[PDB]
Amino acid sequence: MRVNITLACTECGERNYISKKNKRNNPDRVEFKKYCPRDKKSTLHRET
Amino acid sequence: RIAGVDIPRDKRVVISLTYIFGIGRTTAQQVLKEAGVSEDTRVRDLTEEELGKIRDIIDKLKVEGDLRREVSLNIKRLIEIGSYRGIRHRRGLPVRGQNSKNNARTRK
Amino acid sequence: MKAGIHPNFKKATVKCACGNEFETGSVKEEVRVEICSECHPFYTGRQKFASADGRVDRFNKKY
Amino acid sequence: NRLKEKYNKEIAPALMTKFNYDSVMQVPKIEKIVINMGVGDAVQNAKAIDSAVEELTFIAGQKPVVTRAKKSIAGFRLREGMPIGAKVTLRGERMYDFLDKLISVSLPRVRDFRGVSKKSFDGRGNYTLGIKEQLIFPEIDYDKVTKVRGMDIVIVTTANTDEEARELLTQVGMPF
Amino acid sequence: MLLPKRVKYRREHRGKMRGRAKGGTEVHFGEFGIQALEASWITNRQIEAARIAMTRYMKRGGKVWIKIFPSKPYTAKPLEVRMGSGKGAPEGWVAVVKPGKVLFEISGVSEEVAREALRLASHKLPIKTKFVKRE
Amino acid sequence: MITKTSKNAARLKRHARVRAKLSGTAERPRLNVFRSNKHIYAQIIDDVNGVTLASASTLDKDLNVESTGDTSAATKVGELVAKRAAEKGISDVVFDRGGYLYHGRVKALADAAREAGLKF
RNA sequence: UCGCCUCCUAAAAGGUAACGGAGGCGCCCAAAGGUUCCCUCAGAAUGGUUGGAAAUCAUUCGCAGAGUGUAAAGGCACAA
RNA sequence: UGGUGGCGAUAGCGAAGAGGUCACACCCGUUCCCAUACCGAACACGGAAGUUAAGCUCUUCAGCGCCGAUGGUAGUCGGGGGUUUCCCCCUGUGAGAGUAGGACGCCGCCAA
RNA sequence: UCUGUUCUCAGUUCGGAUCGCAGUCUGCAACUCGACUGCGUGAAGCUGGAAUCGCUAGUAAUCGCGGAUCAGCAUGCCGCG
Repeated sequence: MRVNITLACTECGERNYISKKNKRNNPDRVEFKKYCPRDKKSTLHRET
Repeated sequence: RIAGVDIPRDKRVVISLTYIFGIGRTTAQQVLKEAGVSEDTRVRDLTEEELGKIRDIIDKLKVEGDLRREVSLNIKRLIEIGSYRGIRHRRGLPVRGQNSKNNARTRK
Repeated sequence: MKAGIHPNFKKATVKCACGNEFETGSVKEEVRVEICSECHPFYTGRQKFASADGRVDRFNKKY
Repeated sequence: NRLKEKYNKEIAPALMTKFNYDSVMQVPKIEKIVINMGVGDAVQNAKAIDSAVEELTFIAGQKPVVTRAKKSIAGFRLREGMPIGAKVTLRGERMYDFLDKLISVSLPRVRDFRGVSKKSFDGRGNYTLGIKEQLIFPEIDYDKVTKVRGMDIVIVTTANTDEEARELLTQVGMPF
Repeated sequence: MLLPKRVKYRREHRGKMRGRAKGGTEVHFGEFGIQALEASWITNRQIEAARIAMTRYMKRGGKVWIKIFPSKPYTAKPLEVRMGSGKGAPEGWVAVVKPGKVLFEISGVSEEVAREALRLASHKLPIKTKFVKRE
Repeated sequence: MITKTSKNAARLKRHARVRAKLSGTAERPRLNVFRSNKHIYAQIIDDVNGVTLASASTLDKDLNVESTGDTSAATKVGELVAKRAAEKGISDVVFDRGGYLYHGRVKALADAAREAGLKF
């Protein structure tokens, strides 16, 4: 059953991103590599 | 192994040879008496020359599939002869003649 | 030819009960043979033992 | 190697001059040998694949390939997933080594073998054997081996018609 | 009683008829045929009644050679209902017949008995009708 | 007569597959390779008119290589097509493999183009 | 029955009604996305095991009968 | 003769026959590059004993498949009638395998 | 029953029934329908639910041995240790 996830950036703390994920298929905390407009580079993004 | 099928390993030869098809205790006794194995032998200790000569003497005797095909040939011969006794084998009833009502229970 | 997942084989030799030698590659190095092709009478032209076993009861009562 | 030289030297020129082929190199030749398990116990016992991974690695010097059921069959209780069977293919000199091991030890070690029928072809010249036991050589761990099941062998040649394949396998030494 | 054993859609439009038949303009399989001149609907019961008329008068023949099969279903609402609220239930099947359509073919029966059989069965159909022989 | 698929049919299939997204235009031509088992061929093709600006092959009458199809000979014929570009300067081209995978004599040809400075 | 998608009615552009004729949706996918590289299915015939019309294989025919996450229509094997 | 493009298969699928000294491709061996969940079957690496049967190119056929007009009809824009769930006549337009036939190839550029 | 070797807990060297081959005896004749032997084949059966039977100074249980009808045929019956 899919749920909404906001993705806070690793070092700065600005989310800027939402996604859908299945907690049955991915019970872990997801790690992406996404552009952060405050940090001006692609940075690792944490599932909150 | 001997007739293409395996052998027990840790028992005497005069008993172990009875495992393979179509050969028996008295026959194994009378062949191994002239073979000279003293009727107590493990197969883990033997010689290749005595293994070869028992291989050819059990090769000459009627052991492996030939007894099966022989009795099959006689019994199918009895089927196309018919002649009552073949009907008894086809029906599964006892053949040598007995009281077919009381026990009759080894067959069918 | 991916190394480490194929089992190794050596140049093995094949020894028969009649002393026949033959060559192959296998896991072992030398292999016993109980019965071989030229020892089995079925390969060697006509059969030798089942030729003697191939008789039938031709109504032989006369003795 | 040895069967390559033997194959050339006393199979090729005799039959090509016997049947008057227009070119030498259109002689028929055995191309490959493919081995099939087809073992359907994975619904009952799913762990029996590595079972005879060990002795097909004993047969051939390279690992077998697990086959894949292309669809799901309910009556056989076969869902999609849980792959069935195991295949391997032999070519080069390993196929000739397999023919040496098949002729020399295996068919005499089969204790009920009689002359196979002439009509054992698939209709084009490609032959299939079925061998019902694992008994090829006595180091197969027959004493504590688990299963007594069979084996499918398909030898595949480039002979277009059946007669060329039949005479080729008689020159190889298959008893009919 | 002629029935298509399966149909895609059991309700379909009534359709319009105009112009001659696309095929079946000539008697080809028997030797005497019968032709429609006016276009209308012909039902299962009309086909069956004509076949019983032909077969029971001739009492003999090669075969009867019906040349049309009803595929169109027609629908009816139940009686005395306010009109609307959805299309009605399928009631029966209809073979659409255009002019120049051979309906029935006859082989192996002689002149006057064939004429009498075809007149006797063409009286059982709602459409104007003409005899024809094979060229 | 078991059916062996021909090399050239599969090569034309994958060559059409790689051709489907690139074609040498005017001032942006296409460098095409043939890797036949005795000789190596390279061409510069303009698509819109079907002309060949320059070409090079190992079966040429001077500065021949003895191995005739080694990757060293591929670097040599890359040098020759580089001088063919040196008379007819374009100085840029889009590489087109034949579906021949970018490991072999095609890789030595491309590396010869890079070493001579032919911009891919 | 009330919102959204697909076909016909829809009259060879688009649009078009009815308590007209058929279905479906209120999701799923951390790969069932993106890129680079490599092929080809469905079905049928024949040979061989407990192998059985039909597990798995090998060969022949096979322009699309099969796939394309799910309803349908339009497209696709120079792959979608 | 090879490489390489365009033209709707008038280019195809087949039935026959030749060719290889140059090329193309069969073949040979996996020593390292590489690779097949199995492999030198493919992908690669580097050679050239012999081999045109296949791939390839030429000569032939209407077998299959493909392309395909003139009048002929069905349909119909626009008029006009009739016993009008549909017919008939006009100045126009005009269908589709079916037949006339075409066809088992036409044009480029580099290396012989 | 008493002394030696083996088997070492198994469908086994248990158990012996069905089945094929070859025989011996009796009898005019062993298929319907006799007994016995040499082989080979080796089955179910791993001490048995509801219930149920016999047994008090050689008694139960086992082990054999005779005999009777009868050319031949016992696990039946009678008797003996």
